[PDB]
Amino acid sequence: GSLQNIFRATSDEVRHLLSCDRVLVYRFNPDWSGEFIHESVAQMWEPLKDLQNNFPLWQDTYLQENEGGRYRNHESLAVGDVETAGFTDCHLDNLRRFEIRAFLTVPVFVGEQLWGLLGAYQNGAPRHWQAREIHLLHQIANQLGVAVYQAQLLARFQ
Amino acid sequence: GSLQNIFRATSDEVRHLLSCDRVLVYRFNPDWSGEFIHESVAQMWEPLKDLQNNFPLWQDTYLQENEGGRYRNHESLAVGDVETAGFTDCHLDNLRRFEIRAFLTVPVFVGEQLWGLLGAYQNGAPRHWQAREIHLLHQIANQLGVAVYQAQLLARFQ
Ligand SMILES: *[C@H](C)[C@H]1/C(=C/c2[nH]c(/C=C3N=C(/C=C4\NC(=O)C(CC)=C4C)C(C)=C\3CCC(=O)O)c(CCC(=O)O)c2C)NC(=O)[C@@H]1C
Ligand SMILES: *[C@H](C)[C@H]1/C(=C/c2[nH]c(/C=C3N=C(/C=C4\NC(=O)C(CC)=C4C)C(C)=C\3CCC(=O)O)c(CCC(=O)O)c2C)NC(=O)[C@@H]1C
Repeated sequence: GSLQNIFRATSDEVRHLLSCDRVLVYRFNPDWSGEFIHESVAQMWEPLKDLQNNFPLWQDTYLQENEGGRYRNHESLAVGDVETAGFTDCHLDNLRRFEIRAFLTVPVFVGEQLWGLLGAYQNGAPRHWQAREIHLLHQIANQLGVAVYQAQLLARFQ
Repeated sequence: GSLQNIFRATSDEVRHLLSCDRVLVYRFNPDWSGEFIHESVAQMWEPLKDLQNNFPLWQDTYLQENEGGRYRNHESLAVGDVETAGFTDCHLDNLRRFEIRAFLTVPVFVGEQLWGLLGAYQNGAPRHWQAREIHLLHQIANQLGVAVYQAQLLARFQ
């Protein structure tokens, strides 16, 4: 619950600061598949989280094959319009499925590890992401990873 | 000053908890030489820090050649009596110079990086370091590294 509070605080903060439509926290599994573990979403949009607090699966073969991809280097990806990005069909279909028109996705490092990703999404319109927003999100994610690691340090020692 | 407060808090905490004679924070330079940047020492012992707040040089060729040595793996070294440890003369002479009879030295990780070391020292007598003290110091150091990284995140972004 203490972790969910941290995810909720960060995700709502992002959504508030960037005035995006949806924020997602995605956590990598050991095999580099991953799970959504938090969503902040404006009420006008169908939420990804169902009433059991389950999420849908995004089975991203590319992240998994590349063991986190660019995010291993602490890089982000900002895409203003998914429909003009030249993506592979299976990837675009998931973007469409999750009502992602434009996204800014940054890595979450927990100590030395690429623990997950933090995504900010625009749902109804493309969005030209500014350099400052990319830099800000990256900082928010670093802060989130520190919060996560701090919580782990306290939760499991004494 | 905000960093010195963190070093002072941690170092005094260690010295208090382990009832050792001296605690040192050592920070690695880019070339894996290093500098002492804080000491907590019981009043009975000559301090390493002079009145200018300068420290003496410990020019450890082995740490430097091995780019941090065992500490890169997050390992510690606990030595109960330096005089029976089989050390190389140049290393033993520095131990003697700094009035180190027994030491417990752990790595300080700042995010993904081996930033430095945290050392607890007994000055006047050997000391059998217990597994629990090794495990505790390791945790204190992880916490210190998190504090350091958090301070860096806040100091240099906005
Ligand atoms: C095809 C069978 C499947 C597929 C392929 C695929 N993915 C990518 C690139 C990425 N996939 C993602 C994943 C996410 N973005 C997010 O916002 C979230 C939630 C936080 C996830 C899980 C990301 C970020 C990228 C860019 C990665 C990078 O290192 O640059 C590719 C490469 C680009 C392309 O489309 O050609 C491919 C082929 N993804 C699926 O979902 C399919 C089922
Ligand atoms: C010889 C010219 C010089 C030298 C050699 C040397 N050092 C080591 C091993 C270590 N040196 C240290 C350093 C410290 N211990 C501390 O508590 C602090 C302050 C925080 C420092 C800087 C450490 C921890 C080790 C163990 C490292 C590891 O990876 O295990 C060796 C190897 C062991 C040996 O003595 O044979 C050698 C040869 N050190 C000097 O100071 C000389 C000038």
